[PDB]
Amino acid sequence: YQTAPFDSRFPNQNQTRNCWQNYLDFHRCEKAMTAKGGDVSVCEWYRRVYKSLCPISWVSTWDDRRAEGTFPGKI
Amino acid sequence: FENRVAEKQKLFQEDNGLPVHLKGGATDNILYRVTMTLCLGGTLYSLYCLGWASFP
Amino acid sequence: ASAAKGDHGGTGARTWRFLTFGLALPSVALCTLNSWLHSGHRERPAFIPYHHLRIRTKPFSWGDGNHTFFHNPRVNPLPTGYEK
Amino acid sequence: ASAAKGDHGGTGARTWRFLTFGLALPSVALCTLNSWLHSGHRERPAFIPYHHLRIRTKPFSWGDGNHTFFHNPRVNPLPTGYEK
Amino acid sequence: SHYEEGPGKNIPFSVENKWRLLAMMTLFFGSGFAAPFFIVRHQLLKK
Amino acid sequence: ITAKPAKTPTSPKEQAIGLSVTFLSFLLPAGWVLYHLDNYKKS
Amino acid sequence: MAYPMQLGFQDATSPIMEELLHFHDHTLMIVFLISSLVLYIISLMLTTKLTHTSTMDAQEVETIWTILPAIILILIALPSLRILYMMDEINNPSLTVKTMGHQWYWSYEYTDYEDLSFDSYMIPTSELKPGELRLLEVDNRVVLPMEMTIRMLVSSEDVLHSWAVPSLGLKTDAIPGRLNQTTLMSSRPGLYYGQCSEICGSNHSFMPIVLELVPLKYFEKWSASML
Amino acid sequence: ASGGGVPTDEEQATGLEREVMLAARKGQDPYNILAPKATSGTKEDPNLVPSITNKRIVGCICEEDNSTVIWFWLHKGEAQRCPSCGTHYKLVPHQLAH
Amino acid sequence: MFINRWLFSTNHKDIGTLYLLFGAWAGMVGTALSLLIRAELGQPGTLLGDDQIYNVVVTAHAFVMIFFMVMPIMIGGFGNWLVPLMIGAPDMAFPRMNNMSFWLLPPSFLLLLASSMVEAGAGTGWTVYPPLAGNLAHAGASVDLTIFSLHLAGVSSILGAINFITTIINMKPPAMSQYQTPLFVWSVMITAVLLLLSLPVLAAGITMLLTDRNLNTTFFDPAGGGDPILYQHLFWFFGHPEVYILILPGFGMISHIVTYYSGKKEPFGYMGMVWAMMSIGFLGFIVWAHHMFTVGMDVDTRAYFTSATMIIAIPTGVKVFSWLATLHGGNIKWSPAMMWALGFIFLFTVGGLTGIVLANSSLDIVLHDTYYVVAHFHYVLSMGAVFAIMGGFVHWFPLFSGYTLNDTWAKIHFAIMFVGVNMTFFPQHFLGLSGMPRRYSDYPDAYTMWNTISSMGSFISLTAVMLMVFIIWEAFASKREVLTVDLTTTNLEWLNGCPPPYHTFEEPTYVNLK
Amino acid sequence: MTHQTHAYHMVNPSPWPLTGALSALLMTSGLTMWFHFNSMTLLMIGLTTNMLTMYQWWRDVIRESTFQGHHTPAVQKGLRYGMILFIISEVLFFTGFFWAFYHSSLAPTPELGGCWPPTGIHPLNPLEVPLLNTSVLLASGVSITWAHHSLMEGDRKHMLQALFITITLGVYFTLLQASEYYEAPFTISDGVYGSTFFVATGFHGLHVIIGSTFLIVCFFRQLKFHFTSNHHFGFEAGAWYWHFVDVVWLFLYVSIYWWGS
Ligand code: HEA
Ligand code: HEA
Ligand SMILES: [Cu+2]
Ligand SMILES: [Cu+2]
Ligand SMILES: [Cu+2]
Ligand SMILES: [Mg+2]
Ligand SMILES: [Zn+2]
Repeated sequence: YQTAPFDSRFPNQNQTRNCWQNYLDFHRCEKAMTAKGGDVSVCEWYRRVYKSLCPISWVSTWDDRRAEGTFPGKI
Repeated sequence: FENRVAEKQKLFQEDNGLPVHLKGGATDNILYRVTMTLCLGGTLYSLYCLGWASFP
Repeated sequence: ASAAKGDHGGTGARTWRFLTFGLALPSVALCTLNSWLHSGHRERPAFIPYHHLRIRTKPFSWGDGNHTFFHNPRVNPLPTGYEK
Repeated sequence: ASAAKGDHGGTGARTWRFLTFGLALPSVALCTLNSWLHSGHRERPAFIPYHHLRIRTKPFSWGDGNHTFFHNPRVNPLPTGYEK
Repeated sequence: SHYEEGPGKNIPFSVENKWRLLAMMTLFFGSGFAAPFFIVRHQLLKK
Repeated sequence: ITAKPAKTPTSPKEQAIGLSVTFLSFLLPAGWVLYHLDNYKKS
Repeated sequence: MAYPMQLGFQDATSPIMEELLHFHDHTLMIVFLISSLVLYIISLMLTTKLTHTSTMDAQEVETIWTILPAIILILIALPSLRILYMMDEINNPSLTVKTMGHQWYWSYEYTDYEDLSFDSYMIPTSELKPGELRLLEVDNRVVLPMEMTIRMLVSSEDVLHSWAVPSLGLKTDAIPGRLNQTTLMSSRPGLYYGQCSEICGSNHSFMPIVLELVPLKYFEKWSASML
Repeated sequence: ASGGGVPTDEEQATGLEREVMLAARKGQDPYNILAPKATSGTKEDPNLVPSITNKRIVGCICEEDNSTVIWFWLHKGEAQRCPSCGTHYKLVPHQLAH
Repeated sequence: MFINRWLFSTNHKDIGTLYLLFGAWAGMVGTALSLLIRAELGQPGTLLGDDQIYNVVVTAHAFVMIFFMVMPIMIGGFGNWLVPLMIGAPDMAFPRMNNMSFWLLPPSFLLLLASSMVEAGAGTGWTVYPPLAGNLAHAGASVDLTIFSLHLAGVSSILGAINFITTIINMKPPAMSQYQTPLFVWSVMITAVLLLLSLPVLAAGITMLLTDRNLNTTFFDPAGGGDPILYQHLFWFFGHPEVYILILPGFGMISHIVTYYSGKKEPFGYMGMVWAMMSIGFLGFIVWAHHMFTVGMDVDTRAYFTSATMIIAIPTGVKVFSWLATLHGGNIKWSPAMMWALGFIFLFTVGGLTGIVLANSSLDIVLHDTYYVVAHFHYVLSMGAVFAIMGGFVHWFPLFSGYTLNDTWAKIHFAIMFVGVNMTFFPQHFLGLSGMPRRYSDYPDAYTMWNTISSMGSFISLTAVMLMVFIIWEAFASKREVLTVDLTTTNLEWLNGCPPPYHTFEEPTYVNLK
Repeated sequence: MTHQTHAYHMVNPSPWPLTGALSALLMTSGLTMWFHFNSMTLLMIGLTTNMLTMYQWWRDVIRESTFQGHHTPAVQKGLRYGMILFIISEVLFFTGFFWAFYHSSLAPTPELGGCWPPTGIHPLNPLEVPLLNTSVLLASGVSITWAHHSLMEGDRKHMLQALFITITLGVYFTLLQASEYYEAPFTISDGVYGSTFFVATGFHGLHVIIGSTFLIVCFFRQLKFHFTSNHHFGFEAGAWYWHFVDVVWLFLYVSIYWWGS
């Protein structure tokens, strides 16, 4: 892995959703592999991407939101 | 009901050399002065507030 | 979902007065009943301190500066949580 | 995306003839150029025998009964696959 | 209409004395040009 | 565009006066404020 | 960077900036043609005692002067649009850096692998070491690998700001709550300066950008010593 | 439906409104609401320009599609001619004025 | 008496005079502000201070010149003075409302002056974009006052737009078609329509900005799900039409001036000229986004906006070439106004040519927010809009006043101002190509030469606007009354003498129905 | 000369423009006091002089038209144009707000939950009262038309009856809308959904009140026999404004109440 590659579904100057989508995706996958075990398999790809593209402050605040349960996205 | 527009037409067409906003009597005049007074005063008051707010 | 209906080719005041009492007003009555029947009082929504809601960047120019204008305590919580 | 523009309060034939040659026709020219510039010839789409396409429940009333009316072999495959 | 007409009469300021006029034009345009300078000064003298 | 001679002609001296005055009225106030800038910037 | 008494663009450090210089030359050549044509016609019109004040037939010449400008506009539009798409082109970057505008400084974040992040502030003209540029030097340069396709992602943590670096032909506003993307690709090592290109308050003029481009090897050792 | 009760112009119109209302029914036009129809304009058949004084500005659209109206004062007296095309115009006293 | 005449007016001529007076005075304030700007940039370093006090100055400069000098003068001044006279109307359709339009201006100006006094003023840029304009980065009454000033100025302009369109459409002689009214009248009738459709969207935008900072809304706040870019769209949707609203009446005056001094009856290609302004007015509504090339929009849409913006050159071109064709066989008179008209034709061409360059999104990436764009609009505003104002002012002054100006002095004034503005704005093309950003109180050492030369030119301009004031004084001091005027057959405004009486066209105008 | 021979109206010098301009100053700066130095006295005075101005300015207009007869045909045609144009500027005012709404709802930012309506918002039901408000406004559209037709047919009683029915429906909507506001489980402060909703439906609300006082004015002018079967522009306008108002509600309903919720 070098860095998050080009994503056809996010082909323009605005990557906001790119960061957003992968952050969701990861945490959604995480929750599932947890509540299923399935040998606690892990969705690292999504985390690699979201960490690369999402500025720290967003990830941080989102994590906090997820902590207090005020995170607006559906995971 | 009534219908006395005919009286008012006459009252307002009367050649008393008065401007329409006064052609109707004494009340027109008091209303005018009240309005004018409130506006000027208000304007003065507003200038005071701005002079006051200009400073820290 | 309609298409249209009874044509009465000549429209004068009698026609519009006819539509007023024979269509317009009766509808206002039906919908009134409908809305009077569907008058289900929703239980005040669960409070959760979402950050994109109950915004406050400058206290309101009235009251304690934390109460929105048509504030209904029953269904509107303060940022902190429901009124009482 | 516009709002409107130059009002010329009096509309007679001169006004409509003015709009025809001063607006209507010039647009047809621009778009014509545009479409003449964006004339990118798309390479015939990849054939994959999807069942919801190239439907055939009754042979067409013409030809070999398997060729749609404005059939273009370059971009339209038969159910079996591209013509040639 | 008792509104006077003609050169020098269709304006809200007197043009009969060239020097009174000089004064008026001077205050008029003058006060307009000086305002920004005194505003900057005012802003520089605040705290 | 033709016109009658000046009803009240403005001799050169008169012009020189009006020109000087016009200039001063613009240059003085600004000059003063600008001249004291530092005093303001230092309170 | 810009030198004293400069007339045109700063020298192109990247290929699209080169591409732009050539397009500008093309466009400028035309504005010189038209602007001199108009001036000639004007002086021509005003230089004869001959008169013809009666009526003159329009329309006839009206086509020449309506079809000509139309052709010329295509001659500019075509090259322009090509470069336009060339910029928003499908490339695969080998690195992703983020920059976040702040009220009076930029902060960078290299987070592909490790969480490296620092603040870039302008060096007060008072503490500049001889030879350092008055309002352009920053304390922490943004180090990046030369000859490589980098993906920059610009955003802000407050008001609007704009991250720009002329030599590379880049400029992208920094809008809070948004991730704008841009492709950086220097074809030569060095120090490349830029400045905030958006009004953002009191120190809008004092929050510069300095790109320092070294080879990969030195880039990675820098990156580590940075944490 | 059925009934009545609202005034009419003929019975309630006043001032200048009424004046143009009546004047209009007599076929005359004292307040220049209509466009004056041209005569042959010859020296013998001049366009008659009514006026309430002793001069009135005449605007002459020489040729039908012209974009330029030629303007000039028509004075009391002998017929005068549009500077760009002859065309005679002759002042005439304005009758109805109430 | 004075009150009734000057405060309670219903006269198009007097209201128009009131405007010119308001515009001239506002023009002084704007000039002062432009000098502080160049004073600050004329030597490397800081004269005033931080970009706040500086940008407060830059902002007031823009608002004052755009909303308080150019618009009042051209539309309210010349608009009210000349329109009724050119179509033979006794006055305007709504004499009273017309007065409110004017009186809404002084208060509007007060609010703007007040804004720069309280707190630290508004250092937001004339675009007053959020988050900088928000209640965090710009807390206090300032921006709010800037917003209210804009509301009034907008109410004033759409009320007047309503008056001009109604008058121009409804009050011409019964036999006169629209294709028989003069270019200036057409010019303001079209400008009036642009105001009617763009101004309301601005008011919608700044009202949203006002609630965002006083009523806890989040139209442009990401926190609540808002978008700072949304403001850009709304503002610029008005923002572009606004600049055409600023040059159109100028186009008209130029058409009148060039034709008159060429001794011609009418301008070349009158219907082409009408078509041109109408096209310009329309295309001007579908190109706003060219002001947002570096904001992060889709390449495709970015492509649309550069193309759409470029086709405006065609109609503008037919106008430039028509004025040239007008000069053709003319018997030219080298009067002051003709000098202003020629300057406009060239300078405006250069400034608009320079705008075609910026029309390109690719190139605009490196040109946006630099002094190149400051050069573009000062060419079209300082030597475009303003040159038209001066030509129109010196040309019609006798009509408005009855007195004449000293032509020689008037010519000296052109010479000085012509040198001044070019020296001021020419260098700025370089500063911009070379990277000097906009809205900076100081710059890197390299930009010192051009900024110096630039600032020197602004002092020459100062000299010229001082001389003009004098030139007006002398005219009024000497009192040479107008006698004869040429070409009145084709120029109605002059038929009632200088100055026309309080009441003109008491008895209509006679126009035959061929 | 002396006596005019054109059909236009030369209005007498009025102090009202000055008075209304001063009013705007007072209300704007007054709002600035309320918003910042917590004071309404100034805002109160401004609202006052403003009503005073409108009352008088419109009183005179009535005097000049009905009592003095200055509204000749040419003058009227001009008033029609003015109204149309005004309504137009209004249509474009509301357009800023639908732009805002669509902008937000079509591309919901992640801070909202990346969806619409944002998570946490409980939209009202279009099929309940919003549906009622819709039918009320629409009915007043048919009744104001009946009024117009009676007037042209000189049917005094009926025009009065229809104008009355129309007015009460307008009031009924105002009350209904007022209660909706109070019962709404969201506020102006609830992010972009609340902003978008309360200011669009709110400005429209203000317009229904402005349109209702206009029809009321028309009602009384009729009680006083001001209108003739043929000259009643005051009513034509009131009617045009009233329709502009239903139409704006139709877009609000469909866009905000139905689609964006
Ligand atoms: C009256 C003022 C005025 C006028 C008329 C114009 C006219 C034009 N302007 Fe504008 N412009 C401004 C004032 C004006 N502008 C202002 C105030 C700003 C900055 C605002 C801000 O952001 O603060 C600005 C900003 C600005 C930008 C954005 C810069 C940025 O990145 O920030 C753009 C880009 O498209 C632009 C383009 C144009 C174009 C294409 C025209 C065209 O109308 C030009 C048309 C003229 C000609 C083309 C020349 C005559 C025609 C011919 C001789 C025909 C033959 C020629 C060719 C074939 C090219 N302008
Ligand atoms: C009408 C438009 C107008 C005019 C005419 C001018 C004229 C001047 N402006 Fe400009 N300026 C703007 C509108 C205008 N400006 C705008 C919109 C901005 C953008 C602000 C922003 O970035 O937010 C700007 C920005 C701006 C900048 C950039 C600042 C920065 O971004 O850092 C500079 C700097 O040089 C500047 C300077 C000047 C100068 C030197 C003049 C000189 O040329 C002035 C010369 C004096 C005159 C031409 C006035 C004389 C005319 C009259 C007084 C009329 C008299 C009346 C009668 C005859 C009746 N202006
Ligand atoms: Cu910044
Ligand atoms: Cu900045
Ligand atoms: Cu633009
Ligand atoms: Mg910008
Ligand atoms: Zn003729």
